[PDB]
Amino acid sequence: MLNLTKQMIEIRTILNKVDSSSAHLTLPSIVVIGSQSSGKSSVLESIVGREFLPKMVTRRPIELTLVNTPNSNNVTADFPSMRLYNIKDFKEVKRMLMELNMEEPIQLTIKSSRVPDLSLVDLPGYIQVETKIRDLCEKYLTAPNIILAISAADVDLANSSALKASKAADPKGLRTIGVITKLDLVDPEKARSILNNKKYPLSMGYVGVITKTENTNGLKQIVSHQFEKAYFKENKKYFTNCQVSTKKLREKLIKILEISMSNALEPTSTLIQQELDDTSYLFKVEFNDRHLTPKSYLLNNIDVLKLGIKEFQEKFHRNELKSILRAELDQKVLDVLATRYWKDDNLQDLSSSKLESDTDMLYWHKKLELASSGLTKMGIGRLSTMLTTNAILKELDNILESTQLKNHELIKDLVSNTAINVLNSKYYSTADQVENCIKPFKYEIDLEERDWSLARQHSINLIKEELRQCNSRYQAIKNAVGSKKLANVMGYLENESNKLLLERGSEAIFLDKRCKVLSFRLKMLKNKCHSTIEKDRCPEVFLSAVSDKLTSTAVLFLNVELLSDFFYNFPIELDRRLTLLGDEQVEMFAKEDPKISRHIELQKRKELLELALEKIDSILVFKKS
Amino acid sequence: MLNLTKQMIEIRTILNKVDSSSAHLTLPSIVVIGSQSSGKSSVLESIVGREFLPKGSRPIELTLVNTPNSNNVTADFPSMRLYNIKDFKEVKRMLMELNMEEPIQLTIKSSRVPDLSLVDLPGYITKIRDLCEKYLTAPNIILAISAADVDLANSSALKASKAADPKGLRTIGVITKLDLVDPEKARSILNNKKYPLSMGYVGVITKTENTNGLKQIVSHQFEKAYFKENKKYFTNCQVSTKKLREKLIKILEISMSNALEPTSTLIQQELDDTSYLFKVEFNDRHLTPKSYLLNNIDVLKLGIKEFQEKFHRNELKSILRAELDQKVLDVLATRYWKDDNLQDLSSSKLESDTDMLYWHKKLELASSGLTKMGIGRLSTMLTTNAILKELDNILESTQLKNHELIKDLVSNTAINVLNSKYYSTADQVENCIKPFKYEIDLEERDWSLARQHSINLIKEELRQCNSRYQAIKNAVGSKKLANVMGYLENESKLLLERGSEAIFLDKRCKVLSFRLKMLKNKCHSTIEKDRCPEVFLSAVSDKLTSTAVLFLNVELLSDFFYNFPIELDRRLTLLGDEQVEMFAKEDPKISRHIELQKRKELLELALEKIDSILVFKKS
Amino acid sequence: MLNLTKQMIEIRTILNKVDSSSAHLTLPSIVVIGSQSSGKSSVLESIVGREFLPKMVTRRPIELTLVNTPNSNNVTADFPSMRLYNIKDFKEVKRMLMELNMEEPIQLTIKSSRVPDLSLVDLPGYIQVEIRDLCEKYLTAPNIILAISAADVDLANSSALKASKAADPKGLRTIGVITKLDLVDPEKARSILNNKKYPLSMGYVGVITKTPSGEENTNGLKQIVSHQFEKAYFKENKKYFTNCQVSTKKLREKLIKILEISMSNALEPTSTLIQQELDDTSYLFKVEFNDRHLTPKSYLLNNIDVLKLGIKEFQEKFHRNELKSILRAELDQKVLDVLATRYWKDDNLQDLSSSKLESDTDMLYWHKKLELASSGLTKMGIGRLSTMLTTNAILKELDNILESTQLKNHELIKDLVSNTAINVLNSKYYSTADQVENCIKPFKYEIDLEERDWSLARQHSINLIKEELRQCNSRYQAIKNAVGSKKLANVMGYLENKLLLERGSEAIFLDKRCKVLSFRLKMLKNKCHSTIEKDRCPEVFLSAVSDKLTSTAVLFLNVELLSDFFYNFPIELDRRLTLLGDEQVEMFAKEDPKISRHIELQKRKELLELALEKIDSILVFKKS
Ligand SMILES: Nc1nc2c(ncn2[C@@H]2O[C@H](COP(=O)(O)OP(=O)(O)O)[C@@H](O)[C@H]2O)c(=O)[nH]1
Ligand SMILES: Nc1nc2c(ncn2[C@@H]2O[C@H](COP(=O)(O)OP(=O)(O)O)[C@@H](O)[C@H]2O)c(=O)[nH]1
Ligand SMILES: Nc1nc2c(ncn2[C@@H]2O[C@H](COP(=O)(O)OP(=O)(O)O)[C@@H](O)[C@H]2O)c(=O)[nH]1
Repeated sequence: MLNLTKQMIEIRTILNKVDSSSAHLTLPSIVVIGSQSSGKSSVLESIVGREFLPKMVTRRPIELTLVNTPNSNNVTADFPSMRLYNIKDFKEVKRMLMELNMEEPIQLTIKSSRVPDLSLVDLPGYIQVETKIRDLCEKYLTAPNIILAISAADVDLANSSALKASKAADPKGLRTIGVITKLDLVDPEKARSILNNKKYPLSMGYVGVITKTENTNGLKQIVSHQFEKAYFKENKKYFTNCQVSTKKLREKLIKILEISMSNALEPTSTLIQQELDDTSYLFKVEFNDRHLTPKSYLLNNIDVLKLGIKEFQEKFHRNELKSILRAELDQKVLDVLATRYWKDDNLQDLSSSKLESDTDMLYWHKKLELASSGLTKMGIGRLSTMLTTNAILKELDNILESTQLKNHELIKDLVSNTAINVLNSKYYSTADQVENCIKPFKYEIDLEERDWSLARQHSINLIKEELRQCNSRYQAIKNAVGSKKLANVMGYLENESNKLLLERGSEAIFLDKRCKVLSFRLKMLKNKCHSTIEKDRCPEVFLSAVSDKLTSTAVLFLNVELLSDFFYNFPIELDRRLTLLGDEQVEMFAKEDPKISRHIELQKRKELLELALEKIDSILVFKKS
Repeated sequence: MLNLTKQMIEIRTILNKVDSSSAHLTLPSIVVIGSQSSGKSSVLESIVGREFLPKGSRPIELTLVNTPNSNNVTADFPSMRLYNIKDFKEVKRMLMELNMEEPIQLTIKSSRVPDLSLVDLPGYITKIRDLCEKYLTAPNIILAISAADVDLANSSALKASKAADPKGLRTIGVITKLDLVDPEKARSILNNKKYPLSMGYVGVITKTENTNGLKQIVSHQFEKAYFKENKKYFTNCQVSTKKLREKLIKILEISMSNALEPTSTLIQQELDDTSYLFKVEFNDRHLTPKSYLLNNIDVLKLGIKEFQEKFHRNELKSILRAELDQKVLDVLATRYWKDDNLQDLSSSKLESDTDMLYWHKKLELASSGLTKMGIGRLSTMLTTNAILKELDNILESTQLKNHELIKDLVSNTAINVLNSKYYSTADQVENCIKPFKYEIDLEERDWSLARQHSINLIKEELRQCNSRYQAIKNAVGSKKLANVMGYLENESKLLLERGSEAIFLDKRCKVLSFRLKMLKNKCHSTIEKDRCPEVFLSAVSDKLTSTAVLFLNVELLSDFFYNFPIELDRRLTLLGDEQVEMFAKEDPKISRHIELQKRKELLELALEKIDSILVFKKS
Repeated sequence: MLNLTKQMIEIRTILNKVDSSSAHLTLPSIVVIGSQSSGKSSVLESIVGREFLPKMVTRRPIELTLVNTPNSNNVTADFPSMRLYNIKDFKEVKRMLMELNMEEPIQLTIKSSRVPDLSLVDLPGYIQVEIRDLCEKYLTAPNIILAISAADVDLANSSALKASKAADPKGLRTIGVITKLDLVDPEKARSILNNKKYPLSMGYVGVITKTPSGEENTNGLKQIVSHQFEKAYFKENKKYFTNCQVSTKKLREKLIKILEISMSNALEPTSTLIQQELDDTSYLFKVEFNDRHLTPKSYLLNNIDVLKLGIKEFQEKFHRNELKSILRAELDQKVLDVLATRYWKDDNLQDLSSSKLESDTDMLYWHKKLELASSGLTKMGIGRLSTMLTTNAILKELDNILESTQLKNHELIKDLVSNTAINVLNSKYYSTADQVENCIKPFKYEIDLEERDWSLARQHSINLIKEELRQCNSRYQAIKNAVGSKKLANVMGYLENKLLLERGSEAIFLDKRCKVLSFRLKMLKNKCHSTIEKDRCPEVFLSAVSDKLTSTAVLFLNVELLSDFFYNFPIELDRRLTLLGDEQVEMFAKEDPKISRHIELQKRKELLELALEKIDSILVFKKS
C-alpha cells in the first residue's frame, strides 16, 4: 500500500505534452461540472485553501494541477504555458484568469504544503438543453475521468443541469461523485434525503458540504470551515449513513484518484509501448534512426555553403569578370552608336575618299569625342561595382540551391542579406576608386597597333551579331505578315506606292533601314579601319578600344576593393549573424523543411513517450510487489 | 482705535471648526453676490491684487491675512494643505478642478492684503435656495455687484439684498463699468432715494506671478484721476477702491466687535453643555486613541498568557482524541458495520486460514485507514482553529468587542504566526506517527483503558441512533410507520423517506448492540483478543494523540505563545495616525468621546480668546 | 565638360528661401505625375533605391532633393523644413510623410553615394485635371514633366499624358515613362513606346518596377531583386525592343542627362532675374535704411541703454521736493476729508466765533474733538499710500521714457521693462511702508508743532481753500453748460417739505457747505494767530501738520524705496535681458513693422547675393 498520485500526475502532464495522443486521456482527472451559482467555485477554492476563481460566464476550461510542496507554508501559483512562476499574490492570479477570457484549457498549477496532490478541470458555462459546448462534453466528460457534479440543494435534483449531464456522460454513476452544496439552506431532514437519493444513484456516493461566509484569505476558509463543522457536529444524528464536509470531499477525491489513476496504469503502459513501437519504426525507416540536433544541422549546412563560395572564389576573379563587364559595355557602345552615328543622314560620307579641311573634317572629329565621353563619363564606377555585386549575389543563389538550404527560405534570406551587407560596406570604396583610375581614358588614348587590331576584330564581330539580330527580326515580320503583304504596308507608310498591321509594318521599315546602315558599316570595318591614329574616325573600333581599356582597369580595382574583401569577410560575418540567432529562431529556421520538421517532431515525441513509459513501468513493477 | 479683526477672523475660523454650531455664523463676513458675467470676479481680484477666479481660465470662503515682510502674494488651502502658492496660475486651476453648499476654504497672505473674511457665492444667488438663507440672513455684511450696460433700476443682485434685508443697516452697495455711463446718472446712483443704506454706497471701475500684480496697477491707474477730474460730478460721495477697502475695514471692525458680546454668550452656553456631557457620560476621563489601542491590546496579550497556562496538557489531548473518535467511528462504519459476517468475528472459532485471514486483513486496512488518514495536518489544524476560537473568546470578553478592525488585525496576525509553523509541526507529527502505521504491540494497561473507552464510544453512538430512530416514531407513528417500513422490503413521499431512514437506524442499532455485548464480555485479553476493532482502533488513537500533542506544543504552541505577542506589537506600530483614529472611533461611545473632547478644546480656545479681547474692549 | 547639377540644385534651394520670388520658378525641377496605381511611387522608389512613400491618402506635394553624398553607403533621409536630419530608419520616413498628411511642398532630401544629384517634385495621385491648382503651377514654367503611364492602359486614356499636352503642346519638356511592361506583349510594348498620338522630343521609357517576391528594405536587396527581374525581361525580349528606351537604369540615366541640359540652359535667364531682383532689393534697402545692417540683439540692448539713460536723468532732478508735492496733493485731500468725516456735521461749529467757553465741559468737548481728528490723520495709513504712490509715480514716468525712445512700438519689451521695475519696487514695499509708520511715533500727538511752523500753516490753509474751491467750483460751472429751464428755487422747497429732482438734493447740500466754509474763512484769517493759546482752527493745524509728516515721509521713501530702485533697476534689467533667447529676441525685435521689414529685406539681400555669387561663377566657367 503506497500513494503515487504525485508521480502519476507527472506522467499525465508528460503525456499531455505529446502532440495529438489519446495517451494522457487514459490517465484520469477530476472534471468539475456545476450550474452557475451552485457553489462550484466555492467547493474548488475549499480544496486549494485560497481564492483565485473570478465570478463572468464561460471562463474557459482550467486544467488545475494541485501539487503538494514540502517547506512551503505559503500558497503559490504557476501558469507554465506563459512562463509565469511562484505567484504569491492570489488577487493577481484571479485577474489573470479574468484577462484570459477577453476552448483553450488554462494550464495553472497550485503549489503548497497544505494542498493534496490532485488534477482537476473547471468546466464553466453550462447547457440547459438550449456545438462548442458539445466538444467539451466529449473531451472532458468521457474517458476514465472522474466526474464531480456540483448540486446546490436549494434546487430539485431533477432540475440540476449538473446531475442531468452526469447521467448523460455516464450513466449508472460508476465514475461520478455528486457534491451537494448549500446544505445549510435546507433542513437536515431533506439534506439527508438528497444525499441518500434513489432517483440518481452513484457508485462513488454523495458528499454534503457548506461553503459560505494568506491572513485575509487564509483565515477566510478557516472561518468558513468553523461554521461548516459546527452545523455538522450539531446535526450529527440527522446525518446517519452520510458523507459530509469539505474535509471528507478532499478525503474522497484523494482516495478515488489514487484508485482511478493506478487502475489506468497498465492500460496506459500498453498504449504507450504501442505508440512508442510505431514511432520507433517511422524513425528507423524515414530517417534511419539518425538523431538530428537543429543548431548542429544549421551550422553544418552553413559550412557546405561556405565551401561552395571558396569553390566560386577559385574560378571567378579572372577574365570571367572582364567578360561580364565587357558584355555590358558592348551594349553601351551599341547605344552610343545609335544615339550618335547610326541615325545620322551622312553616315555613308565616312566610307568616301574626299574631305573638307574646316567644316566637315572637324564634324566627325567632334562627333567621335562626345560619343567617347558619353561612354567614359557614363558611370563605370557604379556600373562595374553594381554589376559584379549582382554577379556574386546571383552565384550565391545558385550555391544555396545546390545545397540542403534550398528548403530553408529564412536561412536563404539571412545568407543573401548578410552577403549584400558585406558587399555594400565596400560599394563607395570600389566605385569611387574605379572612376578615379578610369579618368585617363576620358580624354583620348595613346593606343598601340596591337590594341587597335584586337578592337577591330571585336567591332566586326559586334556589328556582325548586331546585324544578324536585325535581319532575323526583319524576317520575323516578313514571315508573320507575308513576304508580299509586307511590301504593301511598307510602301504605303513610306508613300512611294499605295491598324495592328501598320505597327508591324512601321517596325519592319526601321529594321529594313537599320540593316542597310549596319551593312555599309560592317563592310567598311572589314575593308578599311586598319590604321591606329590615322583611321581614328572608325567609331566601332575606337569605342571598343576605349571600353577594352576601361574593362581591364576596372576588373583590377574590383578585385582589390570588392572581390578579395568579400571572400575574406563574408564567412566571418555570416558566422557572427548565425550566433545572434536564439534557440527559438534556429528551431523555426530548421523546421522550414517539412522533412526536417517531421524529423524534429518525431524524436521530441519518442523521448517524451520514453520518459512516460519508464516512469509507468518502474511504478508497475513496484505495484506488482 | 485698535483693529483686532485679524484675531476676530481667527475666532470665526476656529468656530467654523466645531462639528455642529451657529457660533461662526454669529461672527460677520462680507458675503458677495454679483451679476453673472458682469464683473463679479474682477471686483474681488482687485481687493486681493491677483487673478484666481475660474470665471477666466462652490462658494469660496476667502480669508485675507496681513503678513509682515511678505512682499509677495501667497495662497493656502488648509483643507488640502500646500500652504504656499506663489504662482496664481495653479490657483486658477485649483478653483476649476475643485468645481467638478460646500465652502472652498482659501486663504490669501500678503502685506498689501487687509484683514478681512469674505464668501464668494457664484453668479445670481433645492441648492440655490439654501445659499440665499445660510450666508445673507445672518449678521454677516452683504455686498452687491452688477453691470452699467444692463438695466440699473432692475438689479437682481441688489434685489436679493433688499429681499434678505428690507430697510436695514448691514449692507454695502457697489456699481461697476462707470467708464461706459456719464458722470451725471452715476451721481444719483450713490445718494439714491430708492435703496438707502446706513453703512453707505460706493462707485468704482475695473477694466483691461506679478505680471498679474501689474495688471491691477494698470487698471487702477486707468481711472485713478478720473474721480479727480470730475469732483463736483461726485461730491458728498464715497469714491475709488482705496476708500471702498477703508470702508470694508472699518465696518467689519465694528460688525465683528458688535457680535463679540452675543458670541461669547453663545460659546459659553454651548461650552457649559459640552462640559456637562463630559462630566456625566465620560466623567472628565481623557481619551488618547493610540493609548486606548495599546492599553486594550495589553489586556488581550495578558488573556493569551492566562490561556497558555490553562491549555496544552490533557486539554489539547481531549480535542484531538475527540476528532480521532469520529474517525474511528467512520472507519468502523466503512469497514465493519456494513458487513453481514460481523457476528462470525465472535460466535465460533475461525477457520485454519481463510476466515482468520479476512478478519486479520480488515483490522490492517482499518489501522492504515486511521494512521495514514493525515494526522499531522489534522492535528496542526485542530489546534490552529482551537487558538483562533479561544482568541475570539478573549476578544469578546474585552473592550475590543466593539472594534472589528482591531479584532481582524489580531485574528490575522495570529493566523500568520500559526502559519509560520504549519509545515514543521504537521511534518514532525507525521514522522512520530509512522512507527504506529504497521505495529501490533502495547500492553494490557492501555488495552483495558482503551477497552473501557470503546464501550462508552459505542454506547453514546447507540444512544444517538436510538434517539433519532425513536424520534421518527413520534413524527409518523409507532404502528403507523412500522407498516410503512415493511412496504420497502417486499418491493426490493415524506414517510417513504422517513421509513427508509428508519430501516437503516433499526439494523444499525442492532449492529451496535451486538458489538457492545461483545466488547463487554468477550473483549478482554490484550494482543490475544486483537480482533475487537473498536478496542485496537482506540488503542492506536490513544498513542497517535499522546505522540502528536507533544510535538504540537514543541513546534506550534510554544512558538505561538512566544512570537504572537511580538508580531502583534510590531503590526500595531505600522498603523498610521489616520488608521489609529479610525480603529478606535469604530465604537460609537469612543467616537462620541473624541468628538466631544475635540469640541471642548476648540470651544475653550475660542472663549479664552473672545473673553480677553472683551476685557480690553471695555477699557 | 563638367556636370554641375549638384551646385545648380543648391542655387534652386536658395531661390526657394526668398519669400516673394519667381526666381526658383525659372530653375528646372523634374515634376512627376501619373494616375493612381500606375507605378508613380514605384518609379521614384527605384531611383531613390529605398521604399519611402507611405502606402497615406497622398495630400500635399513632396519637394524631393537628391544629394550624392560621397562615403555614405547607408541611405539617409533629412527633412530640412524642420529640425530633423540624418534619419537611418525609412519606416519613420514613411510614417513621417504619412503623419505630415494629417498646401506647401514637403521638403525631403535623400543622401547617398548611390543616389544621383536630382530635383524632383512628387505631385499627388490620379492627375485627372477634372482642383489641380498644384498641377497647373508645377507643370508650367521651365520644368520637366515626367508622365508616368501604365502599359496595361490605353495611351489615349492616360491622365499623365493628357495633362502633358495640356501644359506642353508638342513634347518639348516632357519625358514619357511607360510602366508595367510585363503586363503587355513585347511587340505591343514597342508599339506604345514608338507612339504617334502623343510623340515626345525628350522620348519614351519602358520600365518594370515589379516586386517579384525582414531587413530587405534596410539594404538595397528588394530593389536589386526588382531590377534583376526587369533586366532579365529586356535581355530576353531584346529582339522586340528595337529603337526603344527600356529599364529604370535608362530612365535614371535620362533624368540625370536631361536635367543637366535643362538646368544649365535655364541658368543664363535666371542670373538676369537674380541680378535684377538683387538690384531691386538693394535699392529699397538703400532708400529705407541707408544700407545700415541690423543685429536684433544689439538693437534691443542699444535702445535699453537709451531707456536706462532716462532713469538716471530722472533720478537726479525728480528727488528734491517734486515728489513731496505729489504727496502733499494726496495728503491735503485728507485734511479736507478729516473735517467732512467728523468736524463738518457739527451744529455747535458756529458758537466758536463768539470766543466764550466754560472751563468745566465746553473746553473739554473741543479738546477731544481735535484728539480724534489728530489721530484720524496720523493713524490714517500713509505707509501703503506713500509707498504705492511713489511706486505708481515711477511706473507712469517709465512709460513716458519708453514712448520717448524707439521702444514705443515694441510692447513685449515695454512689458519686460515695467515688469522688472514693479518687481524691484515690490522688493522694498513693506520695508518702506513700515518705515513711514515707524517715524510717525512721537508725531501721533501734537507736541512737535512750533511757532515758526505755524507761519506757513495759517497762509497755506487759506491758499488750500483758494486753488481747491476754485477748480472744484470750475466743475460746478460744468453743470450750466448743457441746459436751462430749471425752476429754480422752487425744486429745493417742495423737496425740503424726474431728472432735475436729483440736482435739487445736490443744491441743498452745497448751500449749507458754501456758508459753513465762508464763516470759517472770514474768521480763521483774523482769529487764530497764537500757537499754544489759539487751538480751535483745525484747517491751519492740520494742512501743515500733514506736510510736517510729509517732509519726514519723503526722507524714508528715498532711504528705502527710491535709492535702491535707481541702483538695482538697471542691474536687474540687464540680468532679465540676458535670459532672453536668440529666438525670443528676434520675435521681440520684429514687433515694429519697420524693424520686421528691415530684418526681412537684409535677409533677402543676403540670400540673393549668396545665390548670385554661385550663379555668376558657374556662368563664367560655362562661358569657357
Ligand atoms: N449559504 C450558502 N451559500 C453558498 C454555499 N456555497 C456557495 N455559496 C454561495 O453561492 C454563491 C455563488 O456561487 P459561487 O460560490 O460563486 O460558485 P459558482 O457556482 O461557481 O458560481 C456565492 O455567493 C457563495 O457564497 C453554501 O454552502 N451555503
Ligand atoms: N469696460 C469694463 N469692463 C468690465 C468692467 N468690469 C468687468 N468688466 C468685464 O466683465 C467681463 C466678464 O466679467 P468677469 O470680470 O470675468 O467677472 P464674472 O462676472 O465673475 O464673470 C470681462 O470681459 C470684463 O472686462 C469694467 O469696470 N469696465
Ligand atoms: N506587374 C507590375 N506591377 C507594378 C509595376 N510597377 C508597379 N507595380 C504595381 O503597381 C501597384 C500600384 O502602383 P504604385 O506604385 O502605387 O503607383 P501610384 O499609385 O501611381 O503611386 C503596386 O502594387 C505595384 O506593385 C510593374 O512595372 N509591373
